[PDB]
Amino acid sequence: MSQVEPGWHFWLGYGVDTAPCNTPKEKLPIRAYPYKFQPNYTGTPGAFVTYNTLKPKISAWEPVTKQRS
Amino acid sequence: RPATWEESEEGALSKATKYFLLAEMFRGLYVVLEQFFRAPYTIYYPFEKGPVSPRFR
Repeated sequence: MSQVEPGWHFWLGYGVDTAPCNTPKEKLPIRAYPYKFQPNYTGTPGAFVTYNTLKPKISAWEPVTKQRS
Repeated sequence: RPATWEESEEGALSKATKYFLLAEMFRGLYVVLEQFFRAPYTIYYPFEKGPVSPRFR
């Protein structure tokens, strides 16, 4: 069921009477980016790998040395 | 007050027939059988989805 594109996932489910085939142009979302449909990739190498979008809060000192002149 | 076996508007043989022939039990059997000839409610899920609303979370 993850292979069912959104819009149809709602039409299939009795949410909207009109399919995204027959929807008006104005009800469609405006996208400035290319649409990429990707189903669920669990159990595969394409499973989502979570991570921290941040870096460590405390930055350490990069040691640099000085001579006793 | 409770009703005794006297003060009964039902003869002994009639209620004994209902006792030995299992009247209500055959009636329940028939009410179950009537459902055998009615439309099953089952939706085939991966191919037909259930009802979803705009409010769904």
